[PDB]
Amino acid sequence: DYEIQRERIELGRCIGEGQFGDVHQGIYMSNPALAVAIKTCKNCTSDSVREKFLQEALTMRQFDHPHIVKLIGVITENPVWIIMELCTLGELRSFLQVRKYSLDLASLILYAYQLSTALAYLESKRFVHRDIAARNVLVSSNDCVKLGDFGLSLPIKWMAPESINFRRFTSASDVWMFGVCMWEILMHGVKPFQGVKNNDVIGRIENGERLPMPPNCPPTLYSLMTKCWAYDPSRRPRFTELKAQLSTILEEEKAQ
Ligand SMILES: CN(c1ncccc1CNc1ccnc(Nc2ccc3c(c2)CC(=O)N3)n1)S(C)(=O)=O
Repeated sequence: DYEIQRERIELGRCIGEGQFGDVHQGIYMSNPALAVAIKTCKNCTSDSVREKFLQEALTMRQFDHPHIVKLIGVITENPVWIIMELCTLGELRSFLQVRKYSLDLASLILYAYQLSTALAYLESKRFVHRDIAARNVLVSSNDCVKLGDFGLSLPIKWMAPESINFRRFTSASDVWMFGVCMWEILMHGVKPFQGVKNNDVIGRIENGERLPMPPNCPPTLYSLMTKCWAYDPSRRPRFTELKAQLSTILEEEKAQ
């Protein structure tokens, strides 16, 4: 029973604007009072809007992983809300931009590794995400990030060529996106292909061009990104190998 009684929720501060409405921080008093994120939905009086909004809760219900945000519950009477576990430090991109000169390279590699464990878990369940990007990752603590959006908010600059050309989204296309996400992390939250028009990305990729090696990115990590960006989907690694390779890279950086 994921249905939460509204009297147990104490709506707090607005922390952002989601695709469906404002997102707030709050308190859920079950177990002692716990920190929660509350997604709201401006137009959920409409059944069509409500179904799309609440699909993220139906999807998240299925998962249990240390690096995937937990669904606490839903309130399906107007105003409709989705209650999730709060990642108190917020969005990964802003976190990386603000903490750029204080975070060590070991921390950036650790974030890529933790995301790879969540994605290996989703791969083990045959779940295809379709929207892997640093904008969908949240920060729980200085040493913990979580995949935090399954709403499906066109992200051309992150998409695998087969996704752009044929609308095909598979486990291999998620690996291409994860490569872009790793580039974003190592770039301290800079977006891929800044200044380039969406319809021109396609052409550069076809021409064999890829995102350049971020400054101070270990060459082993960049080589791993280039493997995620094989044009042929069948040539991209799976998450079991990405996770193992990232663990080695992380330990090599920790040793210095
Ligand atoms: C930012 N938003 C998001 N972006 C990406 C993914 C998910 C969310 C909102 N959902 C969740 C779920 C769990 N924890 C948090 N934590 C949090 C998110 C912002 C912030 C603080 C915590 C503290 C703060 O200042 N900002 N948010 S958004 C654009 O509004 O949908």
